[PDB]
Amino acid sequence: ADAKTVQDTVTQVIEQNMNGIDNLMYMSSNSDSTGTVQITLTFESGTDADIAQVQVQNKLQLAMPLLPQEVQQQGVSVEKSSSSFLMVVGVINTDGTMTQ
Amino acid sequence: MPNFFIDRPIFAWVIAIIIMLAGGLAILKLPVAQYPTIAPPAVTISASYPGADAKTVQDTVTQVIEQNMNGIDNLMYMSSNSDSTGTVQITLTFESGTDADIAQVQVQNKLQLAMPLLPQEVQQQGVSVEKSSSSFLMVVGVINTDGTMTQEDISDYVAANMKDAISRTSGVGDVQLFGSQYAMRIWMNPNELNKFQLTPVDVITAIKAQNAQVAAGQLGGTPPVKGQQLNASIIAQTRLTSTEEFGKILLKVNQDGSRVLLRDVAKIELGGENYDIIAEFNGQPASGLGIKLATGANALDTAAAIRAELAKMEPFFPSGLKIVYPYDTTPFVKISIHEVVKTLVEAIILVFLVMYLFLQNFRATLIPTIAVPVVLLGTFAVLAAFGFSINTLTMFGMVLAIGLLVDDAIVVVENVERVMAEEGLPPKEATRKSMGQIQGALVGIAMVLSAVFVPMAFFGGSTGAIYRQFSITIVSAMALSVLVALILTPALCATMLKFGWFNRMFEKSTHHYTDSVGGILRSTGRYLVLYLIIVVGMAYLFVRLPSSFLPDEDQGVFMTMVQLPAGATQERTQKVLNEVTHYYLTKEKNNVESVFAVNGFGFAGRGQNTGIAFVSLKDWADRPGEENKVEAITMRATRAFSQIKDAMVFAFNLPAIVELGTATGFDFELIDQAGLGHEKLTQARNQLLAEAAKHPDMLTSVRPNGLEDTPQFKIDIDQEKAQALGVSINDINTTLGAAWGGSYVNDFIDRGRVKKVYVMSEAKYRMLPDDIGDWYVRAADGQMVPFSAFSSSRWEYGSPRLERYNGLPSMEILGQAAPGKSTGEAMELMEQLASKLPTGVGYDWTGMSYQERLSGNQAPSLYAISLIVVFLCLAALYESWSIPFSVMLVVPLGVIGALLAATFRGLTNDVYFQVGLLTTIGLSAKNAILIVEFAKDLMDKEGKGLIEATLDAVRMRLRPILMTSLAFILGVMPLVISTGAGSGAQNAVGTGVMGGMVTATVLAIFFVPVFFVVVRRRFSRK
Amino acid sequence: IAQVQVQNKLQLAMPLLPQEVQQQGVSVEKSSSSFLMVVGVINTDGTMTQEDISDYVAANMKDAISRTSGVGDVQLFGSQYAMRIWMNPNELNKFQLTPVDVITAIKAQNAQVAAGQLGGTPPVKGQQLNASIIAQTRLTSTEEFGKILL
Amino acid sequence: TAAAIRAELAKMEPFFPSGLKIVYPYDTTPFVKISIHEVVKTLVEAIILV
Amino acid sequence: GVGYDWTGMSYQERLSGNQAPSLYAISLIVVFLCLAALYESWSIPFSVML
Repeated sequence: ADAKTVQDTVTQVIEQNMNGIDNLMYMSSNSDSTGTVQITLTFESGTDADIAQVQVQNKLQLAMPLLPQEVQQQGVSVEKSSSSFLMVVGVINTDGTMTQ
Repeated sequence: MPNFFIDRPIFAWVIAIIIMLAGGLAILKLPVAQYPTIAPPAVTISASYPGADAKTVQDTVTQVIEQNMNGIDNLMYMSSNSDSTGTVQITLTFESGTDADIAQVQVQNKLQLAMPLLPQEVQQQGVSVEKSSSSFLMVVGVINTDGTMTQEDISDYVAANMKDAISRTSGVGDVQLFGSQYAMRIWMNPNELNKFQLTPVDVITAIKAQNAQVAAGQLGGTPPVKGQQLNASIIAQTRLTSTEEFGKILLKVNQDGSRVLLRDVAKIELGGENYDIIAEFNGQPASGLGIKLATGANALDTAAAIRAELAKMEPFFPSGLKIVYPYDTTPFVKISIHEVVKTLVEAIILVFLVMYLFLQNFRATLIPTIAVPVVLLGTFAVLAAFGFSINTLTMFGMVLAIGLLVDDAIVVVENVERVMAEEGLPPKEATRKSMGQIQGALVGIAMVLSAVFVPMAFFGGSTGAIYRQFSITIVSAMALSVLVALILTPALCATMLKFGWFNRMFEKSTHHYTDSVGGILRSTGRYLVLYLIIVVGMAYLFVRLPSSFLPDEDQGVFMTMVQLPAGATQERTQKVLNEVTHYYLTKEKNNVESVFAVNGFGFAGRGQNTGIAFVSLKDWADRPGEENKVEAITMRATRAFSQIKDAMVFAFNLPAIVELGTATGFDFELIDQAGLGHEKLTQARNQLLAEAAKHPDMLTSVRPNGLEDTPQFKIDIDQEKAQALGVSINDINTTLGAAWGGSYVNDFIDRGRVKKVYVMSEAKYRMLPDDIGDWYVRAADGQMVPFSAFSSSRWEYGSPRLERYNGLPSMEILGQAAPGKSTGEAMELMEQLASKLPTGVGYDWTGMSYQERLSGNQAPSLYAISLIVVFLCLAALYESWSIPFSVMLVVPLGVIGALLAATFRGLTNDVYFQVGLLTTIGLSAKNAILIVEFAKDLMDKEGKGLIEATLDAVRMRLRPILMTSLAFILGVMPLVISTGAGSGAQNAVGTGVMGGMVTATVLAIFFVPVFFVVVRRRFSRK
Repeated sequence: IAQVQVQNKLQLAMPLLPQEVQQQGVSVEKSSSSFLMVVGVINTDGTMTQEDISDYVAANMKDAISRTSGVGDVQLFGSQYAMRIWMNPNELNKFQLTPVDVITAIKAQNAQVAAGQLGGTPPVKGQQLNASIIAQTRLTSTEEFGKILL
Repeated sequence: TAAAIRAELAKMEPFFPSGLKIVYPYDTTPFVKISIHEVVKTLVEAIILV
Repeated sequence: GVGYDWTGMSYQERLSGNQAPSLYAISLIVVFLCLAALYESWSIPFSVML
């Protein structure tokens, strides 16, 4: 999917449907130019994340049927999210027995 | 405690300020809704199978999804509909405290594993689970005023430019849409079609290819070639966005170069997604949008906030469309709450005026005007601290207890003006003696009053969540008042304490009464009977009185329910809605504000032959006559209407608890427990139904709440025949279906938005059975074949709305008590009548009926425990295994008079009365305490007379009563008793308290010292 | 929640399962491993079989026990009935048919089509008379499955 | 939970065919009842002795 | 038409600000009220709050 022809095609539909979720502070999304979408919901400090994830997941299941059959084929993942990696365990090869 | 606090004075002020400052801080949190949450959590799964029919929708979908509703926690029961509009709706009801968010997840999750087994056409339509809750904040309307726009046009604008607008505001926890939004309509024409040798399948096949959305790649991106330099996205085919891009779809290319387009085979307009609800407002096309509340947000603010947002978009409403408001639960919630607060600040003015007229001292009448507005302000914080909200229930909740928190300010500042008076000390010194006679006696009424209120918080499901509302507010208001009456009220009496038209009249009148008691009392056994006559009067009074839930109050709106007979159509339903629309705007131009009429939805299922019209009225101030209220307009209307053709049209007022259980009747499910058919069960239902009238002793209206079988047209594809022609089952079916039921091909992008594309035969090629004529499907040899070639159709009966309770198919029937008999005894007869029914048929009870069944009647069972804890509590206040019984004999005094508003007014034994009942039992036990205490005290302390003390107490206790007990009545009598504006519930509290408080005081002044002297004497006598 | 999470990750995999593995219905559960209890069903009359008594149970008593709050899992001790088409390969060869033909057959003659509706919606001019059209219907008898046309 | 299981079962007995009856082979629940009541008796009677 | 807002670190810092006025007042009112009780005198808190 192109890029507008995905934001309005999927990202609208999700956002349209994230009305009335206890302790919503703010959401922010971005459609792509490869076909990717990332809606993010942020909740009141305090507020219970596992419930937050739940209502989110609940409100989504309503957009979901309206999503392109090819998106539904992918996933639409819904999990509690951070933003910054806590670590980056890397891995190299000492004696070129292994390419990148 | 109080003694070592009337010394420490400004400390008591601090406490008082916190309570005020926190109680007031909470007034400023606190959600405000008409009612709090009181129905069990329900989760409705519901879906569409375009152009289905009850059976097909059922055995293809409903059974399937229900076969899958397993391993879900706290499910109370599971009911489901499958009607001939291609619509299935399943409602899982859950236990009282089930978190609605986990319930909905679990369902949804279990549903999402059923999905692969649902027919393809449904998977796409999309099954959807949400949490059902029929409590709407308001239903805005969007009407076009000039005649530019249609339903669908207006629908589209609303769902396009203004929906999310609201959906993103304060509070609004849900937005629904009273219309479609557009859909690329594509209305085939079997004639401009059998010509080019095309079927709808070919039409379907094209739209799919020429309106898809293909992926290509970029250039490089993924592993590129040694040092590329350009990288950018390829944009292959991507969706049509015009009616003309659609029309232009290439359908056929036949030798000679013939350009057969979609335009050439069908109209290609733009229209509604769905076409069987015709919602118009005051005659004009309409397409509103209904908003539900939130989860802790003011019905007031997130309403006053909706009207703001609606103002911002109001410039940009092009042409002549205006927003209209045919439903708001706000003008109600507001005046209902602007009162109460008034009732409260008035009952204030009272305890000041029954404080002059008895005490003269202005500094006196000024202490409870600091005590009550504190306990009030303060119990608010306790409310907000327990999740509780400001609402119709929790409101009268306090009002109904204003008499108890008054009678804690008067009572305290009494003794310091009785004691401080007669051979008395200065203020500080006298307050110390006042709280020693009342000190222990109050921290006993507290326990005694904890019971008789707590045991109310423990009731059933639905009601009993309401009861809790009442229970907690009161036990909070109550305990928090005693807490001022030991901390602040005394410390306020000292440092503040030191009548022209009464003065001497009471001086002798105390004495006239003081004698009346002692008079005839030499017999004593005089009024031990007459008590027994008043105890049994009450018992006869009780059993007699009608039971009920909530005063069916005139709200803003009400509605007429129109239902045409069997095969009646939309249009034919409209004309019946037009008379209604008219009659209201005409024979009622003075009360009716608007008639919002929906042609399509109805009570007990949809169809072109059912309607509903919502009439919202002019503001109550404009509706002055009591014949301009609603239990009046309906009655006139109901009958006024009973003169139409095939058309049942009646009007009714919606109950006060909109999202709750109707009537005081039953909800009976008739269940099918062997392979016994629909047909086989329909009989059984009739059997029982018949057997139900042959008992007019246990009411009428024992009606099935369903739909009766109707005729249907059955097209039977002969297989053998299809084989010999080049004609393939799928090609046959699809054509039929697509033409007549219409199919959802795929999606397209109109003006930046995804919207559906439907493909369905033009209206005029799909009206009559003789219209199949025109539909041809091409054989795989090459030639257009006629349906008569390979079908053969016949009429037959069938359900258009199939039902099921808890898995097995069902038929729900409901009916009312019996003008005479009790809700419970009705059920029993009905069950008994079930017993006689054919083998393989059962019965279950649901909703309110189930809601009673499992919650039983706990009143007696529960108030055993209250009573037993009142004796147990009281026997400690007094140091006695016996004396308490002199107080409990006051329970009945209140009950009569309270009940005796079976006479003076015609009312019911309802919730707003029963708590009113408890408040009365409240002060009656609290007078019985201080009197039995005062008696005992200066008879154990000053060793006074077995009977002499009884007089030098009922004397010393008289005035307080007369003061507060007056203040109460002359403040419970304003618009509370005789009203008109959100009245009902108001009248309801009043009458139980009003009279019954009469008989509570104007009858305990004699009886309690009777009670006290009759006891003692019998315990240690011989 | 533990269950909630498992299923969220599940559903990303679902579109990737075999169609047949979906068709059976994957299942997610949260229950003790050991049996809380076993309910047995007999026929004293000796009148019903192993194959009948199992089916009674499944079609008739299972679904509710399953839905009973706190019943994490239910095991059926036998199987529910099913239309059973015990193909014969000699025959199929005689008349020159693969099990494919037989399936293709059963899919077309054992269906539940939504036809449409006579009363329309978007109706015309002025129409009285409205009722639904009823097309094919799932067979309900070993007998009808038999009369299928190969 | 068993409480409910046998109660649901109750609700579907009056409709069984011919002579089809419930039998209750392996069931762990009862022991647990009998078990705690045994430890209640020898908690009551143990008060009697004291 | 064109408007603005804050997020992440910002929106939290913004809302850390605006709250402080309140935090001191409501903080002091408790301290001042705590004295008018600790010394059962309305007078000496005005003298400490100075």
